[PDB]
Amino acid sequence: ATEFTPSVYSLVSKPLPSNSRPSATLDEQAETEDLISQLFDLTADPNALVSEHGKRYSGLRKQEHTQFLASSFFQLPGKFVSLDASRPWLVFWTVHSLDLLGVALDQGTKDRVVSTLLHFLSPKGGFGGGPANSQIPHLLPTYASVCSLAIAGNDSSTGGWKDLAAARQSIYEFFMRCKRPDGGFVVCEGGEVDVRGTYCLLVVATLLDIITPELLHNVDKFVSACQTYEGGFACASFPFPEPSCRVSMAEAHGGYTSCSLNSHFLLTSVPLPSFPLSIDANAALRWTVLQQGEPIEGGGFRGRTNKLVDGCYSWWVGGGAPVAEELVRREKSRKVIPPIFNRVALQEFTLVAAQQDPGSTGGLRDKPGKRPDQYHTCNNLSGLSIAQHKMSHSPSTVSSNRLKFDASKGLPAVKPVAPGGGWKNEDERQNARREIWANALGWIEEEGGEIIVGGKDNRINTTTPVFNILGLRLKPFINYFYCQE
Amino acid sequence: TYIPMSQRRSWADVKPIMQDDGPNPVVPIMYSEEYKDAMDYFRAIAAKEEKSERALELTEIIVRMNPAHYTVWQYRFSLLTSLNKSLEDELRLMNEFAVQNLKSYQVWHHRLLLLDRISPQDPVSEIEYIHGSLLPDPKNYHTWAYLHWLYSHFSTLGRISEAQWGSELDWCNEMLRVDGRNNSAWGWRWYLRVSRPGAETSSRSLQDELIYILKSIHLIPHNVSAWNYLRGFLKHFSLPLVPILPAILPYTAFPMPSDPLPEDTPLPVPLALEYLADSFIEQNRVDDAAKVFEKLSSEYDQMRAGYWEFRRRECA
Ligand SMILES: OC[C@@H]1O[C@@](CO)(O[C@H]2O[C@H](CO)[C@@H](O)[C@@H](O)[C@@H]2O)[C@@H](O)[C@@H]1O
Ligand SMILES: OC[C@@H]1O[C@@](CO)(O[C@H]2O[C@H](CO)[C@@H](O)[C@@H](O)[C@@H]2O)[C@@H](O)[C@H]1O
Ligand SMILES: OC[C@@H]1O[C@@](CO)(O[C@H]2O[C@H](CO)[C@@H](O)[C@H](O)C2O)[C@@H](O)[C@H]1O
Ligand SMILES: O=S(=O)(O)C[C@@H](O)CNC1CCCCC1
Ligand SMILES: O=S(=O)(O)C[C@@H](O)CNC1CCCCC1
Ligand SMILES: O=S(=O)(O)C[C@H](O)CNC1CCCCC1
Ligand SMILES: [Zn+2]
Repeated sequence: ATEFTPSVYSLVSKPLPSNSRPSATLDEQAETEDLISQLFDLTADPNALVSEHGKRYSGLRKQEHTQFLASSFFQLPGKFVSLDASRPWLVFWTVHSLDLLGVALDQGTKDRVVSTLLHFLSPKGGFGGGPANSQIPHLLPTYASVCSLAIAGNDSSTGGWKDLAAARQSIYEFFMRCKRPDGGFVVCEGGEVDVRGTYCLLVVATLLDIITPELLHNVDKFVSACQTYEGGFACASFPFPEPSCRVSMAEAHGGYTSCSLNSHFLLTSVPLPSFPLSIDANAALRWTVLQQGEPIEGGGFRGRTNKLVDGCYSWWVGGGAPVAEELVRREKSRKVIPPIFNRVALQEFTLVAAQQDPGSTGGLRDKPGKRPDQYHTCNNLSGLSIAQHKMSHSPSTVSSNRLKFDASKGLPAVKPVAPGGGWKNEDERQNARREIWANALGWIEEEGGEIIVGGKDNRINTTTPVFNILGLRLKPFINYFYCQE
Repeated sequence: TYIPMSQRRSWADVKPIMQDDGPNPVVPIMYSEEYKDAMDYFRAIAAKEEKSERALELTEIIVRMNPAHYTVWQYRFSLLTSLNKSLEDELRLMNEFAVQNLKSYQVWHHRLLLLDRISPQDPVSEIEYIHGSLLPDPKNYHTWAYLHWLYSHFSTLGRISEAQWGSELDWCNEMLRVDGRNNSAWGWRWYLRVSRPGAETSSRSLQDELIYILKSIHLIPHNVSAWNYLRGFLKHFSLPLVPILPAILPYTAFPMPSDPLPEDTPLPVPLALEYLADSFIEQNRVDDAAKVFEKLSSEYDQMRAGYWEFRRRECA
């Protein structure tokens, strides 16, 4: 199972060659190579039976990471005011991290999570980064809030899910206000257009059964035009004047590549004609695998070419791997198994390099020398989850889902903004409901696909690709909104 | 000593509104006296939708404490348009923000909205500002994104001259001279030379581009940026790899590699082997292609053992 996933410790660690041309990039790269490799040298090989004397133990320090998250969960110092517009993310990074770490919140604490988030819901639709009387709705905290409610909420009257169901029409309208003709969305009123917004919107719309043809028009073309010559995706594309051509606006980037691949994947379950416009799946997979670092940099991922590895890209790039792999698989089937990235080395980066040094504050980080934070803690763990488990989108499970689907059950359909913006009829809507739901629940944990570097005490829970919440959260949550309980 | 706004005669008529957190919220921030007070009055200002000089003054106070407050920026721009304020002055204030290290994405989005609205006949001064802003921070992703938007938007208005395009390529080449490993500059080059609507893409134009790319590879053979650009270029224009193969082959064992090779250039270069492999596939030599993929997997790029094995299995 590890034949094509060598350990960093079994490989030769050498600096990226200079070719006798020094530059600012290489200066930074060499210094980071030194930081990571020296930490690996101080740390016992996780794969060893004889954990050699004197060397640092690399075990996942779950209790330290739980303390880290707990210490800032009920109070934050005034200097963290820069995150005031991002408090729903602080919630999500924490509750999802705890889910992965297998630490439960008591009902009372969960109820506080629900209450906090619901006050972020504005009656006009959407969640903002703070209370509705303080901040305007925004696509990103809407994703963070919805996912947090999937994690910490329930189907009782104080559970928060009820409130989301009632908010379905208004959230959909907020989404429609965000829509631009080219297929992009503004993140908020007067805000920026980027593919993260698309991703966040598509996740929420999928989970809450509020997808319509009008919502999706051109969305596939916007995302697809984000793909760069490198194979990854930029944050946005520009429509030259309906548009005579669309052009990517920046580098292939781990974060936006994740958001694009996931957005595209979510679009492929919507049964609209000639939809979605294809992407170059092979180039995206190529770019993805090429961002995994060399042995000397610990086998962690970088976010763009010629930049430093960073723990957070374990989720952004690593978590995009199974999606790219599935899209490649489908394209080969449209004409007509070893791991596609180093699953072992990525876990080694997480355990050896991305953990805070033992016996301190805890938490996970970008790289040695950087303060841990909630963001990197959550994204390191999410990536580690992807590396530990073999998640596949299973056509047979999608089929089983189709066979059990009850189209007579469901919440009221959203009323479209434009009169012809809805589905052609009830049959086509129900077929779409079925496909969206069945595919969302298509991800399975492959039998015998598990690799837990360093032993089973390092095991964390399995996150779902595309959504980034646990299957056990996803299933009852989406089942609630489609009434398939 | 901070003077509370509830004591100031300028604000006597305004009743502050408290943050509506609900009971016992999670992740609460211990807001400073200053920030809480300012937000309390912003909540009141925004609720009544007051468009005034004091409202404008207040939004600046808040964004200086928190540059990432998107709601307050939205309101500020509304205030600027309602009050018919000088957008040129606001731009200079954004310049002051960068100097005072008050930087965030929202600042850059604000700049876009300002330039879109001002809509100057010649955006050269802003192009210059971006260049100066990129010099000490050459990989700022959203500064590069902004530069793409600016040239793109203003070009649709027909406001970018050929001389302007030329000096932009000049500037890009200098960025690539300063750091051949600046992938952001490679991306800008791709816009300037391949992807933009007005890019010169005649037959001799492509020839010159190949020369530039290969010269970059020979200068820095292990530059992943250079290899990616080469592969992206040949793919986009559907150009055969075989004719270029002699320039790449020495890195597996038109401008040619320097003899002898530059010091500190261990062979083979993994992406040079990928080139050789793909050139074999072009020639339908699937066996020979599988052989180099296998070599990448087991010997020359073992970190990607699984991927190169996958590519090998795709032939056999
Ligand atoms: O020295 C060239 C080569 O070393 C190998 C390992 O056998 O790769 C290591 O060294 C290069 C730098 O020279 C790297 O890019 C490291 O990642 C690495 O593991 C072979 O690839 C090779 O022929
Ligand atoms: O390889 C499957 C697998 O074996 C377990 C033990 O049951 O761990 C062993 O293999 C890992 C990965 O190769 C090494 O890190 C070991 O040192 C090890 O004991 C395991 O937890 C698992 O998932
Ligand atoms: O930005 C001021 C402003 O926006 C408008 C709509 O363009 O209202 C919007 O802004 C208010 C205040 O922030 C919020 O309640 C909200 O999201 C909203 O509807 C407009 O009234 C103008 O005052
Ligand atoms: O697994 S973690 O590292 O998160 C937790 C941890 O470090 C606690 N170690 C104590 C030390 C005192 C004796 C009992 C165990
Ligand atoms: O992988 S197995 O389950 O076979 C073995 C395993 O979990 C070992 N974990 C150790 C136990 C002692 C303290 C440090 C962690
Ligand atoms: O949008 S709703 O009508 O649901 C409720 C409402 O008006 C909220 N507007 C606040 C005013 C203060 C700044 C943040 C936004
Ligand atoms: Zn990071």
